[PDB]
Amino acid sequence: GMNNLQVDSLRMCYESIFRVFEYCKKWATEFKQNYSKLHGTFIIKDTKTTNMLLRIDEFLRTTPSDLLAQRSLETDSFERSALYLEQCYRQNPHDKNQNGQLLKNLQITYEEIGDIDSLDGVLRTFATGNLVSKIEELQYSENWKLAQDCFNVLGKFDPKTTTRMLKSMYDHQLYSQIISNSSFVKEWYSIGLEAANLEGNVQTLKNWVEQIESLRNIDDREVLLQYNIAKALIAISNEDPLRTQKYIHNSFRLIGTNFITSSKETTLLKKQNLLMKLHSLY
Amino acid sequence: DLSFLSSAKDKFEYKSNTTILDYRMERIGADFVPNHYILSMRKSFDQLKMNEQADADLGKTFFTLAQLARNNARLDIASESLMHCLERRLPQAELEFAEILWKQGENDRALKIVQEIHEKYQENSSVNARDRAAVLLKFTEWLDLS
Amino acid sequence: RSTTDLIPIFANNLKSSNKYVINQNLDDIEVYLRRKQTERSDITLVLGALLDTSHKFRNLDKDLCEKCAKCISMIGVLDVTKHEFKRTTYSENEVYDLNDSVQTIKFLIWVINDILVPAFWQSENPSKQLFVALVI
Amino acid sequence: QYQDIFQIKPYYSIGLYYSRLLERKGRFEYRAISYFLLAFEKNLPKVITFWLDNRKEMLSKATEDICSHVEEALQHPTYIWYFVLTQLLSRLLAQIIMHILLSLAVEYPSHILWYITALVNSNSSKRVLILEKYRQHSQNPHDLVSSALLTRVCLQDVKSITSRSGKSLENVAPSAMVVPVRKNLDIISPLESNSPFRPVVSIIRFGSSYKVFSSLKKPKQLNIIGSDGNIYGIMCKKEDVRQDNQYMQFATTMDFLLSKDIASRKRSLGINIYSVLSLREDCGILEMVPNVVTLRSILSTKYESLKIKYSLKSLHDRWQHTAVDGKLEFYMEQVDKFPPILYQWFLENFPDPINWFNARNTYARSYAVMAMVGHILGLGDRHCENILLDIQTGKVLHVDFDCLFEKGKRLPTPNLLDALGIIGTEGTFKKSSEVTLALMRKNEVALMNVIETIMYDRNQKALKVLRNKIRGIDPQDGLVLSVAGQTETLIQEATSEDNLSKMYIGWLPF
Repeated sequence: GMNNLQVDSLRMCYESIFRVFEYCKKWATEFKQNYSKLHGTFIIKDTKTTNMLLRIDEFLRTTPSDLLAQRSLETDSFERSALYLEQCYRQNPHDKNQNGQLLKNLQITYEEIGDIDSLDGVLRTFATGNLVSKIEELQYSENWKLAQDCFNVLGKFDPKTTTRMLKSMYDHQLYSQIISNSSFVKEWYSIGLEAANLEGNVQTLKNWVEQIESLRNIDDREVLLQYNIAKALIAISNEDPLRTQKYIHNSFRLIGTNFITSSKETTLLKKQNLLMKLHSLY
Repeated sequence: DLSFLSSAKDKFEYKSNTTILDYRMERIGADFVPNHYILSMRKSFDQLKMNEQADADLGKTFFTLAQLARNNARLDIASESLMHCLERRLPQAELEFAEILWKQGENDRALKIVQEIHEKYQENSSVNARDRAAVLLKFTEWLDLS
Repeated sequence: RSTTDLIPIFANNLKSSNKYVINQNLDDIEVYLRRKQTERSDITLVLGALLDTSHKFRNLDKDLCEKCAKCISMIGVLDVTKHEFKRTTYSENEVYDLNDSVQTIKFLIWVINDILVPAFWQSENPSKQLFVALVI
Repeated sequence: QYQDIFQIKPYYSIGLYYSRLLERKGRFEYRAISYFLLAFEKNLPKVITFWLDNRKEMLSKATEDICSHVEEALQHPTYIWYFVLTQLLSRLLAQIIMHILLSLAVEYPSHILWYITALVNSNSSKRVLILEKYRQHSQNPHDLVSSALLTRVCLQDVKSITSRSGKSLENVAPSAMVVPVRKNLDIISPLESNSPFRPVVSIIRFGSSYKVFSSLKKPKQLNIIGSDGNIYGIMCKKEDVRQDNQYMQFATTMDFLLSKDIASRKRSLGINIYSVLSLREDCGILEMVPNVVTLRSILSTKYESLKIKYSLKSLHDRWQHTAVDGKLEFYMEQVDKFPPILYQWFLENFPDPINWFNARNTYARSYAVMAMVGHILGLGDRHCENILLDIQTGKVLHVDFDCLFEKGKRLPTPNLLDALGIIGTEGTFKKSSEVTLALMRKNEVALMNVIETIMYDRNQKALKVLRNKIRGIDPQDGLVLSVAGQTETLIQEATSEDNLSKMYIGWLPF
């Protein structure tokens, strides 16, 4: 019935489960180097009984398929949102349909961490998809340009591929293009407005402001940051240092609430984007 | 050829017209620029009519154009059209784009792909394979001089 | 002023868990870095703590994390490989409440010192502190 | 090309430099010598190979060459040569190169006697346990005098240490691990500098040698534990000190291996560093890193009873069981019959996975660093414990080998494959091998002056190969296998697949 509320309680139970799982790893590592110091790492009836006890506790591994369901909870925590999913595919299924359905989340695990070395190191290594998919995946590799060509013209000539268009294009950092691409649907705005600011023209960025603010009720977390970023850059080009402070402060109040996130969680070089627009703001 | 192509409506006088233009194209001199312009004209000519006949040909046509385009260095239309021709999914609509990834300094990854394509061509599953033996030959001289 | 690299003071006063203490510490941090860096010229953990500051205050007290964000923007964006000291692990600390009664002692004292201390210290709870007295 | 360049040290940047492209078209030898030397100070192996080597004319033009040595020393700070100095000082036993026997004390007189004593640890190979050797033995008292005008307390330890090494050749009473805190330790190290500067004279010393002084391993061992300070590890065992080629080259190449801001350290594929300096041509104890694990015993423990446990105990015996197809099945089967049941190592040893990545994003680095300059290594095979699948810290460091010793031809593992990556060592072929092959940057003298010299010692063509590698790395597979092609080619070169099947049954492949 409940969604996030139920999931919070389930994650508290999974925190206790993780505590228990990590407990034995913390435990037996001490145990067997204590038994090795007593001349008998595993050469002891009690040591074997301890290993059997650990096996009994681990018997809540409980159908590694059920462990697959638990990984399928797909924790915001990337690390073991990998680990057991790793296990789920690692030795166990090697089954074409199981393998294919897992390949989806394997790419999402690489996306969770950030670094996508396995996009071509595992997915394209196993040739997941057709030639169209191969061409799209090839983009990050030293081939990115003509692929961008086609992946642009198709967007001209199926809107959901248009968002992928803007994403890859923007990913070539070529804001000086997307300013032109379709300046004359929603996910595209994050792409577009950024260029609309970055190129810096008091006339097109007026237009992007006009386009954004006309929307019903954005209510959305992404676009509002860049909107603040922009609606600052009317005053600077019109010389009112009072209000620019107000808008950039409101930029803080936004960035400091929603996009700002958990404490550490494995994220270092990918935080940059979020923190570095902040730096330049300053 | 165009004014003809809007004077031949039936799929026999237009179909014959296809052979007519097919010979007509011979004289154009080996120079790319001309072939480019004429093929561009007939390609606009299709989608204008949206009927089965050149419906089932325009991708092959653009491909014919890209052939000259890359024997004299431009892949713009090659990729700008491969996607199109895959709706009609030629038996070359794969190996020659392999080839265009191949003419650049790129050889190796296109090579993994066309070794898969050499498996797919022993697995010819197709016509008597002389023309289709030429493509397997085409991958043959990848490794012939790798 | 003679005290040079005095980051750990920020480390400890940002480890402090209360609104007014962190506010006074943090605005001090700002006023600090503004002049200090206008002049010329550890740096990691101020941001490291500010992360938690915002994160806890990401469901409470917008303004807290606001000032946090302002100062960190003031700070910078920290190239990854050089100067990154995010933790690696914690203490489940197999301590053998089982045999080796000496390690049973270790186990018990570990239980206390781990969390029971600030719990016995920072908690705003009369009765639990009564349990604290008794079972401590 | 040099004259105004030192304004763009310019003392001689013109005269023969007028021909600074003469090779592109000893007077000019020495010209290049001085030029490449001072190529950075008015803001290669050539001299290092001319130490032992028209003739009258060039020798006349070698007068400035054989003379400008101390000129450069005084003019230069003046520590660039000190690395090669130490590298030769591990085996210390044209006046510009003829003045080098006393250079060990020369490094001491003007500057750090601490790093000088560090080199003296290497010279203790002869001091403890030749016309240059006897000269150094005599001048050691003169060296202490020059340092003066506790010096003997920094030089009298060689007698007791040699006595200990001999007694080892000959558990506590024979050793009596002694000598509390002094100049240095068994902790030979980089001695870092600028390229703070006090590191050049690194002062890792020994607080108290552990009095156990015993290990007794299968081959040779007598080690100790930490009784001295923050951390340590050493074993005064029996082994020829000649292998330190790889050891010094690795610590040195760590430099360019960490050259550029993020352009050589993001992936930063890394393996190992520590220095060493033995007491005899057949024994010594030095520093290292922690978390020691036993590869062969681990292979035994992978699947113990009648299973993936290592069955290559007859490596010295089944070497004659090498065969084409029978041993093809044998070794390919042994691949599964010694499969990688050690894939637990990291993930389970680094649970909650916050730990798995915590050292696994460096395990990616390291097991990409398995192939810094790999396929040209051409060394010997891995018998039992060669690799070190250490834990608590991701790394890899092969055990000692030599170059081109096959004898059954041995050459021209699968357990490393399936476990690795996440489901196979697929990323290990390419993912960061790119960098591991994307080297290419400014080593234009590194590989030659250090590693090419080392390979020559242990055993423009190399420079053309270096240039090809450089340009090919930058371009889309240059003209031949030069980028991703090179990565895959090197992987396949090191791993001829059915050769693992058709493998010498001594090692029982994987």
